[PDB]
Amino acid sequence: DKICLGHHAVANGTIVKTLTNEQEEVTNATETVESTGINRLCMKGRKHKDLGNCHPIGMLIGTPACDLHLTGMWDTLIERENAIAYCYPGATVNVEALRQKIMESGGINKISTGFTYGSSINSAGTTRACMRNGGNSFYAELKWLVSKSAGQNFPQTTNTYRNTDTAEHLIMWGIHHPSSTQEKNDLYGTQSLSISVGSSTYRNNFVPVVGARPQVNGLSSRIDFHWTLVQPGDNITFSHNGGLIAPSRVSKLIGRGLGIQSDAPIDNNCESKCFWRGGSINTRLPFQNLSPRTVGQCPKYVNRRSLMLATGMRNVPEL
Amino acid sequence: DKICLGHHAVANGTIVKTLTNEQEEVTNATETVESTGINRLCMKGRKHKDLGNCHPIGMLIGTPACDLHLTGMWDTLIERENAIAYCYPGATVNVEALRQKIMESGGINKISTGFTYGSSINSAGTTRACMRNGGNSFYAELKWLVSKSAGQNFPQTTNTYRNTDTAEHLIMWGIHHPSSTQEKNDLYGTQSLSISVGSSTYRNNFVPVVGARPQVNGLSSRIDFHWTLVQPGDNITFSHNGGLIAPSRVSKLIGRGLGIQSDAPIDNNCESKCFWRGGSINTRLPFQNLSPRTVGQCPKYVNRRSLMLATGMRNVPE
Amino acid sequence: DKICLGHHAVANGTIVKTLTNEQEEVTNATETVESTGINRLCMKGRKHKDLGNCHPIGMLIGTPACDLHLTGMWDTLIERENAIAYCYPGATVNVEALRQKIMESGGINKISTGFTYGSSINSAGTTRACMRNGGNSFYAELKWLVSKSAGQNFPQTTNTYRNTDTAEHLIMWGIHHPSSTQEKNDLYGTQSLSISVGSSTYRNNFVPVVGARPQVNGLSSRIDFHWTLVQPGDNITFSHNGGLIAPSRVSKLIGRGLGIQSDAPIDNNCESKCFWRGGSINTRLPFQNLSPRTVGQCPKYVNRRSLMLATGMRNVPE
Amino acid sequence: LFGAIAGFLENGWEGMVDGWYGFRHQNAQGTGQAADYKSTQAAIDQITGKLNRLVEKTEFESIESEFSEIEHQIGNVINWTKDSITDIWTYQAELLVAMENQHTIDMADSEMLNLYERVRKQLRQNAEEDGKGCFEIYHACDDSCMESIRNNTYDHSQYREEALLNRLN
Amino acid sequence: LFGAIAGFLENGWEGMVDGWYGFRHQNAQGTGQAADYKSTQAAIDQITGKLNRLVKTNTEFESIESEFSEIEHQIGNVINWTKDSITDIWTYQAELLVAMENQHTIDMADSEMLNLYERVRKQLRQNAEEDGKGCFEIYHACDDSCMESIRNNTYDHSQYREEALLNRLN
Amino acid sequence: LFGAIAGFLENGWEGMVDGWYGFRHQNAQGTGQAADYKSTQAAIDQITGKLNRLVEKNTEFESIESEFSEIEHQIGNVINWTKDSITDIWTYQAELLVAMENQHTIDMADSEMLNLYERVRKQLRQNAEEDGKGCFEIYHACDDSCMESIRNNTYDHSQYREEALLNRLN
Ligand SMILES: *[C@@H]1O[C@H](CO)[C@@H](O[C@@H]2O[C@H](CO)[C@@H](O[C@@H]3O[C@H](CO[C@H]4O[C@H](CO)[C@@H](O)[C@H](O)[C@@H]4O)[C@@H](O)[C@H](O)[C@@H]3O)[C@H](O)[C@H]2NC(C)=O)[C@H](O)[C@H]1NC(C)=O
Ligand SMILES: CC(=O)N[C@@H]1[C@@H](O)[C@H](O[C@@H]2O[C@H](CO[C@]3(C(=O)O)C[C@H](O)[C@@H](NC(C)=O)[C@H]([C@H](O)[C@H](O)CO)O3)[C@H](O)[C@H](O)[C@H]2O)[C@@H](CO)O[C@H]1O
Ligand SMILES: CC(=O)N[C@@H]1[C@@H](O)[C@H](O[C@@H]2O[C@H](CO[C@]3(C(=O)O)C[C@H](O)[C@@H](NC(C)=O)[C@H]([C@H](O)[C@H](O)CO)O3)[C@H](O)[C@H](O)[C@H]2O)[C@@H](CO)O[C@H]1O
Ligand SMILES: CC(=O)N[C@H]1[C@H]([C@H](O)[C@H](O)CO)O[C@@](OC[C@H]2O[C@@H](O)[C@H](O)[C@@H](O)[C@H]2O)(C(=O)O)C[C@@H]1O
Ligand SMILES: *[C@@H]1O[C@H](CO)[C@@H](O[C@@H]2O[C@H](CO)[C@@H](O)[C@H](O)[C@H]2NC(C)=O)[C@H](O)[C@H]1NC(C)=O
Ligand SMILES: *[C@@H]1O[C@H](CO)[C@@H](O)[C@H](O)[C@H]1NC(C)=O
Ligand SMILES: *[C@@H]1O[C@H](CO)[C@@H](O)[C@H](O)[C@H]1NC(C)=O
Ligand SMILES: *[C@@H]1O[C@H](CO)[C@@H](O)[C@H](O)[C@H]1NC(C)=O
Repeated sequence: DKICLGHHAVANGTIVKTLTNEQEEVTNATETVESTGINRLCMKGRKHKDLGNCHPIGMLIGTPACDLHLTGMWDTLIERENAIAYCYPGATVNVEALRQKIMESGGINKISTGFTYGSSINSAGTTRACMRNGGNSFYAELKWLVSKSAGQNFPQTTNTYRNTDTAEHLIMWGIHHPSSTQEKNDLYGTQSLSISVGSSTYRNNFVPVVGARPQVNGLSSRIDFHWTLVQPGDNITFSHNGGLIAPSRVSKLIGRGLGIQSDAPIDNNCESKCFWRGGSINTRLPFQNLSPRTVGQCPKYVNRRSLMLATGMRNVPEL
Repeated sequence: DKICLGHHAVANGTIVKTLTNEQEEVTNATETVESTGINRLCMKGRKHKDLGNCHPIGMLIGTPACDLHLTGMWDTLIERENAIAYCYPGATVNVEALRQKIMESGGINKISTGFTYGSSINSAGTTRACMRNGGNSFYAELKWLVSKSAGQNFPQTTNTYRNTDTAEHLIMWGIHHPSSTQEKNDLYGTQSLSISVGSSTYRNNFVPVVGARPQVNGLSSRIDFHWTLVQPGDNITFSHNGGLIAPSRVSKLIGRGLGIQSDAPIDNNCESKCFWRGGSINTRLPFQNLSPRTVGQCPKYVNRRSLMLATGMRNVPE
Repeated sequence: DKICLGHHAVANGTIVKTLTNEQEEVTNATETVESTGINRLCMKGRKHKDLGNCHPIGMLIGTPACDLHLTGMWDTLIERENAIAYCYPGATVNVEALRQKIMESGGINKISTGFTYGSSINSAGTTRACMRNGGNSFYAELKWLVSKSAGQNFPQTTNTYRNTDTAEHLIMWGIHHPSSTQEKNDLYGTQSLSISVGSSTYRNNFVPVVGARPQVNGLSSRIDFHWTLVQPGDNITFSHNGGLIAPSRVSKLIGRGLGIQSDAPIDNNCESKCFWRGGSINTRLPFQNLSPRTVGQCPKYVNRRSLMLATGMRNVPE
Repeated sequence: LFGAIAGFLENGWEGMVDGWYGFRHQNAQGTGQAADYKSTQAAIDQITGKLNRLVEKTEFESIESEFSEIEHQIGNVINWTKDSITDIWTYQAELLVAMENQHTIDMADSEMLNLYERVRKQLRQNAEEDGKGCFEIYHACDDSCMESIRNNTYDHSQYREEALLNRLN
Repeated sequence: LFGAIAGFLENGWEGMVDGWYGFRHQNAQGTGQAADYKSTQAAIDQITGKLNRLVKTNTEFESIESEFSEIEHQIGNVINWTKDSITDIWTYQAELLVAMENQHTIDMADSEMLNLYERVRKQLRQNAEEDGKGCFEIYHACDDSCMESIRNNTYDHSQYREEALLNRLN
Repeated sequence: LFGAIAGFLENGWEGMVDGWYGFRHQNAQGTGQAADYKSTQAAIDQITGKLNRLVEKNTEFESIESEFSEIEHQIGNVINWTKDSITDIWTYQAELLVAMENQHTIDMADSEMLNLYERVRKQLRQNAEEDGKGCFEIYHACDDSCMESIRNNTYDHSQYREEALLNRLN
């Protein structure tokens, strides 16, 4: 006459590691490291903007590729590989700081500078490198100022933008670096070129540099871009006599949003809070091994394929 | 006959978390996250310097607000909100690197450059924007050089400072950028202006630029500041034609000290090792949720209001 | 008539720490914190290059000290204290990025730029500050261009390097900042000097800064270096008027290597994966207190002399 | 470790499926198997408590551009920092799971022992342990008496005088 | 878990302000209650130990974030990401420290209860039997002085064994 | 925690050098000592398990501060803050690791002692009684071969039960 105590066991158990044993067999275990993820951008519940082949910088200066993205509001901004910033060859000083500001914003408004130019200035310069409707054009938010009468000295000019708003504005301008002395003389004259820019909080001077260089989009000239923030109630004055690519609108970055750099296609039917280059990560698990580079609210990246957490007792099957 | 074993309990238990249970009731517990700070900079036992409305940069160039702080010694340097660096409008290249150097220092000494200028130069330029003793003045460690005869070309001039010390000296200078041609001509003459600065470890050229721009403290012109380190034995030379704002003293940062940016008044009767914008943190707890921005020897910041550590058994009421 | 159970103990136990007790005496313990390193660079199994007194920057421009290190392949590169980068006064703009690029590489190749110069140019400028085999010489990978006919204007000149390879090339050039207007006129003529450099991805202009007065003041002759990367298929063009120190070769950084800074002797018998200023660390232990600055696959630095791990039960002597 | 599971209990029962812990018995009427609910739930509840801590869950933005070059020196600082953070989380993840698994196995062992000890004090002087987890009962115990042992309703004093006679003879 | 404190012992005694663990007895003379100093001090000393290891020698940190002036945007973003990553690590470590420490403290206190129980059980030897609820039914007349000798750890079982065994079998 | 080592066992045996746990006995022929192989191995296997986890390595790191040249002040300060934060984290983790590990190692060894004790106690069944200090008083002559049978886990209690029970009762 007897009664016995016992625990269960299972035919096929699973291995986990403990403090004393890397090969401990247990009745059940569950994953703690997410390994799968979704190869799409889960955008459900987000007011997103897919920039397509438009680069964030292009939004501020008005590259043709960004014509549908000159203003808007969003909580999520999506940047794609090989997006276009510059139709005319050139580069932006302090570019990664500017791209990160845009990629943090929740929108852009544009505000006219109201700049006007005297009769001896042709303000409608265009180029075959920036095309609209298959014809020569220019950056939408900027104006290529040249001497109306070719070869003549570009007049000494002043233009002031006034920020009457209650938030900071972002103003961008370019400097033209011609390909040859002859080109320089024809566009702006034989005088020495000097562009100075000043606000209450910013001061800088630029000199167009004539230089041989290789052709990009068929052109050896360059337009380099510069930018600064203009505080509420402050003014910024451009003093220039040739070589300024002048702003016709300034931008205002509005609120906050999440910036994502990914080539994954967008999925409007699933939602997510964590993104990487290859898509989204949707998991309750505290760790993931998908990528070290993520944005949003993410599981912590770990250097392991698998970490099993025991969810049962030691497995002791019958001999 | 019978003998019984048991443990104590209390009526009012305290909840703690465990590995297996969010809501576990125990007999006693204490906080591990500090939530309360002291609303004072506890400076007892520290040679501290409270800068008041003097900005660290202003100590090197001698802005009127920094007249009490041109030289000194300290192991703790306190910067206040809206400290003043510049009386004449302008800006400094690499200013946060420079501010951080000053704020880790343990003091400053000043050394004369010994610069002298001939009779064609007026080195006593002053301005309404820098008032000192009811009079128009200028940065105390700098000199505004202009032509002694107005409208005449400022002469080609060469000035050399030699560091004959055994430690590096920090030297600052300014470049004047006038607000009109008339102003530039009156001060420096009609010639092309050029300022070159060179040492064993630095070479640069500056050109004053005339440009319209808004008024700041009533003034549209600017002075931009530059600085470099002059190593022991080395020399730094200025060649200039007009537009240089020349050093009359150079600085030497001495030793090391802890830099604090804070709003809180000083309490020289209280001791502390940990500071933040609000004041000091004095605790034996390893964590705090006062502020993620602290300096000194501090408990670590954590994103939690409370973390209770059990100091008693499970509470099991009758 | 009795049977007793018991456990061993030892004469001399070891003290370890637990969650509830510092000074817990235990029968045995081992160290988890490595406190002793090897004062040598263990290079067994590593294709390495010890640069000796050649600085990594010197490899690219060809300072005499670096003549045996102009090309090579390695998986480990070892830099020493006080190594020589320059033979003439001057410095490299953006130098620490460039040094890290070199110290991350697995080797260097050199490719001729093919530059040639008209009859008006003497491209064989040399200097007694860069001696080689007892004669006046110059950076091996650069050419000092001056006017063939002293005092006459250096001709307007264009030179284009074309990268026709499938990998980025690193091109370095120098700018000569003369010691005086008199020296500047003799080398390059009375004209205004301007050096423009442009590729598809890079453009920049340089203007020599002419020094003054005695050679012993801060503003004397120097040659400063600049660099950029030239992508596959891209061309980079120099337009210059006098003052360019032109590249006669460009470099190509290849593969990946581990860069070490140390003055510890090399040991080829000895294998390792972790290094610091003082040598190697070879340990199975997961922590070390030798240095907070290590490279390679290393145990984590900790601020502790010793952390003993119990390998035995409580020691309870009679 | 508490000495029961993979200890003095030779092995687990694959045939038990309505609980983690349970009773087997043999008497005149035959043999029977019943799981124990209360010990089985004590174990399972502790496991689900750990699992809850596991899925408890800071917004990060990008600091490393995917599609454009990053300045080399700052790009090296970021790589060093990110790799150092990752070494820390990897270590923490390995430690969590190892320490948690250790505890889970020992807690399960503990609940077995506690059931065994509850029965032992219940049976009092009417039974003796065989050392393999069984209690040899020194009286006749029919199927309702067995259920009396599982529901913690067994009154020892009812069979005591008979049990003691059998233990002593 | 050791089966005593929220286990076979039904509940705690709020009336025992004298210490953490203790005795209640019942004999012909009357009821009474005493706290066991040794077991309570063993538990308290371990608590003290955990609190001493809590209240670390620290590194001196300097400011890398200006409170009163703007920081360049890229470096500020690097600093933000780093500090937030560090804080996530410490938040997690702090939560884990306390969750793990608490589990151990509760189980330690349970263990000290059981060790007292077990020490009294072996001391009583064959003169007593256990009910399920943490009491010992003593099978001889146990004096108030006899009771004190059981708490005092001086009780001599051989002195009462004959009497006790007779009662246990009869 | 398990009440045996530094608990009801008064002290360890320095004389026992062939194992961690063991047996001393007393019969008419004299005294003896033997080590218990299985329980000492159970304990050593768990220790070596932990040592294996300890020495388990790794990520390759490159230099981000120059030993031999200066680096820009602001980034130098960021690197310093970051490296000191990382070190405080590893120092804390290293201290927690061994504190926790040591606690567990000590209690695990206690547990293996207890389980050996419990194994023996169950074997002897009704033929022995506990003295409370780790010994079993056996109520029959137990010669060296019978002692061996207890240590070897082949002692048959029913072979001595009759004799044992009437000696316990008298
Ligand atoms: C930012 O740009 C703003 C636009 O230029 C600057 O505002 C200006 O500063 C000037 C000089 O202080 C002011 O000028 C004077 O105007 C008064 C008459 O003021 C009244 O009438 C005007 C015209 O209808 C009206 O707009 C005003 O609100 C007043 O009711 C004359 O007596 C003076 O001779 C002189 O011409 C401008 O008024 C002023 N604009 C405003 C709206 O304040 C501003 O200074 C720039 N900010 C910085 C930082 O420089
Ligand atoms: C000023 C002019 O017309 N000069 C003639 C050149 O156009 C011509 O060379 C060709 O120039 C082409 C680029 O032409 C544009 C352009 O699309 O980029 C035409 C624009 O109208 C003009 N816009 C402005 C505001 O000037 C623009 C601009 O001047 C330049 O971009 C500055 O570099 O140039 C293209 O590059 C061809 O490859 C090139 O041959 C030359 C030779 O025919 O003669 C000039 O008189
Ligand atoms: C051009 C020339 O020969 N002028 C004579 C000066 O050399 C001389 O001053 C002495 O200059 C010495 C440096 O001379 C070299 C050099 O660095 O070794 C000689 C090289 O041939 C020359 N190479 C080139 C490419 O020009 C070189 C170079 O011009 C300079 O380094 C640029 O500064 O200079 C040395 O510094 C002596 O200390 C110095 O006295 C003066 C006085 O004798 O007369 C000149 O005719
Ligand atoms: C060295 C010198 O020139 N000091 C002058 C000074 C400078 O010339 C000036 O700051 C360069 O801009 O100017 C001072 O006058 C400023 C004064 O000028 C008036 O014309 C104007 O109408 C006023 O609004 C005001 O800006 C000065 O104090 O700055 C005089 C000083 O002696
Ligand atoms: C670099 O320069 C070379 C010539 O200066 C350019 O190459 C020529 O390219 C055209 C069209 O691609 C070919 O028809 C020629 O045969 C090429 N020349 C030779 C001899 O190969 C090249 O395009 C330039 N690179 C850039 C980026 O501008
Ligand atoms: C609660 O714990 C704290 C610190 O452990 C101690 O000061 C206090 O006395 C405890 N309170 C009680 C109820 O014992
Ligand atoms: C600095 O100038 C002094 C005086 O002319 C001179 O002795 C010294 O050599 C110069 N320093 C350097 C490094 O040229
Ligand atoms: C970094 O985050 C803090 C917290 O909101 C914020 O004050 C600051 O502006 C952010 N800085 C940057 C780099 O934009």
